[PDB]
Amino acid sequence: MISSVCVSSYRGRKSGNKPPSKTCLKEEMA
Repeated sequence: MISSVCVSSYRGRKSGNKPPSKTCLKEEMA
């Protein structure tokens, strides 16, 4: 996950996750 601190846990489809094909929808602070 980050800095070798966490692995990943579960896939990326928990009914609400960042999609790889759709990563351009202002996910930052507005």
